[PDB]
Amino acid sequence: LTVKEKEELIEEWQPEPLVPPVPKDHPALNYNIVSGPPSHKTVVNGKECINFASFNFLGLLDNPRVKAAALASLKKYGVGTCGPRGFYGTFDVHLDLEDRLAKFMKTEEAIIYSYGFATIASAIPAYSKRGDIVFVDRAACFAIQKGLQASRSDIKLFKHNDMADLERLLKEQEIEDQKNPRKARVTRRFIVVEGLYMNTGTICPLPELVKLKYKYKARIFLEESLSFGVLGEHGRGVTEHYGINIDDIDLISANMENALASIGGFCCGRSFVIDHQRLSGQGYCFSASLPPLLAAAAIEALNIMEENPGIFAVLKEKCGQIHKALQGISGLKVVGESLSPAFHLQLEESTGSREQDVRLLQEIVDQCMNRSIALTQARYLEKEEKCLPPPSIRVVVTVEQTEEELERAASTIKEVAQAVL
Amino acid sequence: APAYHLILEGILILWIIRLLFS
Amino acid sequence: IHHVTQNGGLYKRPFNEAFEETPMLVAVLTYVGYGVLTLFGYLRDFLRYWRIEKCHHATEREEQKDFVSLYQDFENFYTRNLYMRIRDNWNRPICSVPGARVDIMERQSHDYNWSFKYTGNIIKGVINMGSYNYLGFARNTGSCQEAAAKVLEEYGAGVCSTRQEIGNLDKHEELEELVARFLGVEAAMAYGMGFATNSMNIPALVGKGCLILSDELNHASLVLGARLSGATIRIFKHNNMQSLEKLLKDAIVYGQPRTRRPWKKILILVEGIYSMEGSIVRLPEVIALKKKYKAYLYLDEAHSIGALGPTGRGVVEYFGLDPEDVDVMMGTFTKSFGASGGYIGGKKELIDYLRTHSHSAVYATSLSPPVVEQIITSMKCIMGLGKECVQQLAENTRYFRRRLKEMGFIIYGNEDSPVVPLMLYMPAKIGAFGREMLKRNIGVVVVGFPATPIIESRARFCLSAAHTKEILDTALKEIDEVGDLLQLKYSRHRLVP
Amino acid sequence: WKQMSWFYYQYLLVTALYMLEPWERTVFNSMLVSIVGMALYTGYVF
Amino acid sequence: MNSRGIWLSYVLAIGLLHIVLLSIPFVSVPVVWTLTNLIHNMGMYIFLHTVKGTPFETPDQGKARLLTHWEQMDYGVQFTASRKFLTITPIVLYFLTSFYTKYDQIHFVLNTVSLMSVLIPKLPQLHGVR
Ligand SMILES: CCCCCCCCCCCCCCCC(=O)CSCCNC(=O)CCNC(=O)[C@H](O)C(C)(C)COP(=O)(O)OP(=O)(O)OC[C@H]1O[C@@H](n2cnc3c(N)ncnc32)[C@H](O)[C@@H]1OP(=O)(O)O
Ligand SMILES: Cc1ncc(COP(=O)(O)O)c(CN[C@@H](CO)C(=O)O)c1O
Repeated sequence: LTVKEKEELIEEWQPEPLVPPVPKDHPALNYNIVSGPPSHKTVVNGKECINFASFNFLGLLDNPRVKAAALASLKKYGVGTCGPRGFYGTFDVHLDLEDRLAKFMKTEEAIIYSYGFATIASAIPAYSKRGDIVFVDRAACFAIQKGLQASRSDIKLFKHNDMADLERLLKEQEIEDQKNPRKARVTRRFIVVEGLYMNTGTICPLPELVKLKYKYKARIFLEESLSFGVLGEHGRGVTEHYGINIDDIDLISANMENALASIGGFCCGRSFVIDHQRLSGQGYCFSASLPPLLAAAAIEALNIMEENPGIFAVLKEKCGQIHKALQGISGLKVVGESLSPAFHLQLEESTGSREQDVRLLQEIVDQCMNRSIALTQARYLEKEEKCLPPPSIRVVVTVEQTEEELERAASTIKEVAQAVL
Repeated sequence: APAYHLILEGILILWIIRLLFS
Repeated sequence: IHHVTQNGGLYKRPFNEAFEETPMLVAVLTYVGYGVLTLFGYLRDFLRYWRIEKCHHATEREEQKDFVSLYQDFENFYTRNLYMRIRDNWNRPICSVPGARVDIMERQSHDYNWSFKYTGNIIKGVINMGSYNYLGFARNTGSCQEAAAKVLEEYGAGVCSTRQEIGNLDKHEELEELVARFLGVEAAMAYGMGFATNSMNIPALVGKGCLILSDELNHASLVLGARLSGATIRIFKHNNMQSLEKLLKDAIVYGQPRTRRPWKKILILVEGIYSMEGSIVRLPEVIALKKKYKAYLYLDEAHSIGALGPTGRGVVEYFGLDPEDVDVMMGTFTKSFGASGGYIGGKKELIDYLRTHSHSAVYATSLSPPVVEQIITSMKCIMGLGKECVQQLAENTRYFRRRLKEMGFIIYGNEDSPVVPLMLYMPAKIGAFGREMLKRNIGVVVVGFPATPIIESRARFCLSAAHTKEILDTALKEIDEVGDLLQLKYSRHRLVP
Repeated sequence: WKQMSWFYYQYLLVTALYMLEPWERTVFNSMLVSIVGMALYTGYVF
Repeated sequence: MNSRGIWLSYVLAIGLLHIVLLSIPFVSVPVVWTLTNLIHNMGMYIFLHTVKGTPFETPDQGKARLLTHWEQMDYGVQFTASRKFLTITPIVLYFLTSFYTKYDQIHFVLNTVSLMSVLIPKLPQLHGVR
């Protein structure tokens, strides 16, 4: 079968090129070059502007204090580590930041990853395995969706923000419980939820979702990468907002990139669950650890939070009066809660094409740069995303924004919204 | 000098051979 | 012009590399060691029934929770029986800058390695051979290091956005153009984690109906990123050109696995320095073989980029080839340059695609401004004292490897490859080689089981160009003394001078 | 010679006893001699 | 596996058992071959056809959590170098415990029945059957 002369004859086969021919028209083909630091008054594309698309909710970026502590650790440790944290790659800072972070959440133990996107994509597949079940909000972020596609388990998604669909979907699994109880006593059930949603800022109901945890035997995997240092009297995430004991939740994972204004991510819990990620955490062991000038900026920034915890109050009042402003805008609506500092400015009446819509929203974003305002639109991978959101502008509000610069930002966007639509 | 052992034993010897060639 | 093969890959310099076959006497004793520990490992499970003293470990809520097991009893039977026994050999904290002499915090356990305490005294001068410090760029006092880091530090502590929104600073483009001139490619793109270079750009480039030809021992990021895509994965033998040629001309004359539809594309995932082994990729026999079969090569060099070749320009300068034969070159800035992050390297057709369709560029944050000027103001430190530390690293490896081979040990790998794996083919010598060298004032890395094969427990000795002749002769005198104490001198061939 | 502890040291490294506990190291040390001690009696009988 | 190193070790083990089971002051009877055959086939059935799962985590997202050592090994290949050796050797013991047991009628039911408990799970016409 298939003679040698015949076999070579089959070597005429030509393959596809590696990369498809990217066109001259796309979404963000052209990046915004920014001169200087991305501070309050930034210079995007050679144009002075007051930005609304950076994620430093607490200031803490161009802080004189924070930057004095990171410099005092650059002159005694160098810039980087050299090894992957099990091989001569732990400093004093790494051990001291994990002690401080855990005491700030009044939990038992924490852990540190050196990247923001690999702290959850490496923590979901360490527990969930081949024969398990996960229940996902369906409005979850991309980082969650690639930890789920790595754990190889049966994935069921309920509707956004309702407990009637997640109660409907646990009962269907409790019927297959009794039709095979021999193998239905060895498949752990998990629930993955997000504290505040990046794709649509709304707060999930924990109070009526935790008492449902004790009914059915299902665990909770909270993920507050956007409410960590925002919601709460002491900014301890969403659990302080609703008032829930931290032992009820099994795992909480944030990143040290938004409120802490640095690089990295953590994951705090109880010691019965955190001690397993040190040997099976993908991005933990097969990766070099976090550099020690970034771990000294995260201790000092965590210092400042507690020195004066009344700042969280001038972040909640700030994000309440810009949510009241943009309401009369004709052509596009406001999607979000009054506590969430990252609402989307979704388009009110769509045309019937994503391409045609993306370009329409850009017209407004390119125009407001001429003025004081600076803002971006939400970027997504349409090919790979499981549930794709509509196109929208993202408006972030920090603490270093006055009342004079919020009404200026709402009247300007209200004026050029009727000049494009 | 097997009572009924040789009959069983014969099958085993053959069994090895057809298993050995695979 | 020195050695040509049945493929076409013409070698220009001799390729000396010998992996010694483990002696059959040692190979029996290993099993008795892994067997006895397995035998006593159960007993601690049969004595976990009474539960009188489970205090060492932790437990579930019981009053609350206590519904499903969560962990598989048999799954974790290795991390609580064979590992926890000698666990004091890995996570050793450091008080100072890592560079040829480091401070170690001294700790001590009373529970037979279940919980530690830190006494208070540190060990002052410890020759370390476990840090990746090729070319000695890991200091706290340097003209390149002090000026670049400090000015940049005033810039920003960290970025707070993404490359497609406001995460693109002016520091990120002057790196990209500099990396492209270093290698000799059209363009490049920097990421911020080497582990997320591989596990976020491979599922952008392969897809569904394609085939991935991965090596037997890759890094865990190439294995992870090859699974996040959805392409068939077929694994060939480590550095075996016969088993790559067979496994590739059987993938074209047979198409897909359920139909017989032809594939869309074929790409080959190889490496560079192979640290767990120490061998180098037979790179003229892959380029002269992928052109016969029209596949793509994802050459990646993280442990070579600044330690191989006349001017430390990766493995492509080493074999005398141009960076045009390969595509998607990978790399990390953590080993040679001493800074975190990674790049990819290609042509504009490819790059313009990854600035647009990669997972890291749209979702995750970027490099930080102080770790990016440590790269800019030290990459420049090579082109011009830059060619001295490359020539120093290449003669520290020749001395340290031949004199360590004339003592009778087994050393894997190539004659010019700056990781030197020493064989400890036994479980009890894993916990004893790491423990006895601290008494002797030297720190090393001992890896056992998990990463490697059952009967292949070894020790790594990553060298440096900051190790002088007087530091190496201190280390080689103590390895000779701790080698006779544990009988680790076994090789039929002894290269006597 | 007091270097019998070196011979005892090799006996610990060639097995898993070295990285084993104090009270649990004599369990293997009792049976080992018990299995040999019964092989000394039969050498006098058959 | 080390193709001479593992096999050889197994051979050694058996021998050890035989000499640990033999030379016993109490019972100096040539019926230790039956004892040998008895311990070994019950020892193989536990460690190759009963214990389910891997002895260490992170293999492939628990792909083989419901698999036995004789199923998962050699990536399910039916007749590899090792699949044959672990089935030819339990029947060679049956030749050795019969030249010495004098074809006992009382030990025939205590030797073969112990032989069929091992040889029958090794048949390729079974696999996933639990
Ligand atoms: C005394 C004890 C001491 C303890 C020591 C503690 C050490 C301290 C920590 C220090 C930290 C240092 C870190 C620095 C890192 C460094 O310095 C370099 S160290 C970095 C080296 N890391 C590793 O190599 C770990 C990952 N490698 C594997 O896991 C191997 O592959 C196995 C043979 C194990 C799987 O064997 P297998 O699991 O039997 O095979 P599978 O098929 O089940 O694998 C499941 C899926 O993976 C796919 N796949 C397996 N191979 C593949 C490959 N080659 N290429 C492409 N794909 C592969 C299969 O196709 C399956 O695909 P799917 O079906 O789609 O899921
Ligand atoms: C292809 C490839 N990709 C990534 C890495 C490590 O990624 P990092 O850049 O996060 O260290 C390595 C080397 N991995 C080393 C890191 O020093 C280790 O000990 O794990 C590699 O060979």
